Amino acid sequence: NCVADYSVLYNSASFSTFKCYGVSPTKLNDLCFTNVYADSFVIRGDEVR
Amino acid sequence: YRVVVLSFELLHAPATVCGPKKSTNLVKNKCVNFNFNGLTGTGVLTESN
Amino acid sequence: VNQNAQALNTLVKQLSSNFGAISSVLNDILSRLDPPEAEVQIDRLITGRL
Repeated sequence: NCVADYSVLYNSASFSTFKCYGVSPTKLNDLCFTNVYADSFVIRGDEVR
Repeated sequence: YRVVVLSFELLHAPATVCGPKKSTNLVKNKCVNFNFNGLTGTGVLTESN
Repeated sequence: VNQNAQALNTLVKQLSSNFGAISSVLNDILSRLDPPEAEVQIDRLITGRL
């Protein structure tokens, strides 16, 4: 129940890795979804693979 | 390294989260290409029963 | 009569199968992905339909 603008997330250089797996980020601004889940944690870099 | 994962699920129910897109007015009885909450298509719209 | 109708029936049904892609509707693949992979999926779909 909000209006998400993913462009700002894409257009910021703070992120070392920004990788989508079922969509193309340039398209994310034109799709409608039911709800989204944000899962957060912190790990060692060598394991991001 | 801080990691966050977004895991939306897409187009199976009333959508809730989307769109910095402005809705235009509604027309009828012409072959038009339409978009309803990401449901994209082409055809002529009519009043239903 | 019967046979003909039945055969034609199943043809239309084969329009609602995956054949291994993400979806059976071209519009979703086109509006959801970017072309270098839309090609890879449309390939599977057209193979099955042929």
